[PDB]
Amino acid sequence: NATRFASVYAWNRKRISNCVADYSVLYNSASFSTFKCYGVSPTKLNDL
Amino acid sequence: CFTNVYADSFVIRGDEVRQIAPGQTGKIADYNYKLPDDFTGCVIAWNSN
Amino acid sequence: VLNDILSRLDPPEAEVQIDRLITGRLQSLQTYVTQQLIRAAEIRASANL
Repeated sequence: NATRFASVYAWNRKRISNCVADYSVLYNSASFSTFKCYGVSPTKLNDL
Repeated sequence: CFTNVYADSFVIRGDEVRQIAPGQTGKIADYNYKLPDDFTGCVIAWNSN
Repeated sequence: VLNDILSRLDPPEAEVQIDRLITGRLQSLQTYVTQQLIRAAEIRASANL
């Protein structure tokens, strides 16, 4: 929910650390049209 | 020749059509209609606007 | 590590991953068994001598 997004050639990188990630908020949201996880299943992220 | 055919009919929204498939997640699959992982049979869907 | 694959993937693709692992480990077991059989034939010949 950043107001402005960076251009693809200048993609922004944000580091996430020392926090609890409630991935449900993401995979239970209806605001996303594409949600594709490679090498992991999003449900199990809550346990990882 | 089949044992016994079953037709399950309902209505959803387009974005959730993907959820009608084995091994899918989301509102419809979790809370409304869930196919088995080894599901055998056909799924047919068409717009009804 | 089988536990990691089970903890990281749902059955739809965990089955493929475990299939690869099972094939590899079964091939290793068969190779070991054949080696043991041939060496046991050797040792049986030496024991008869």
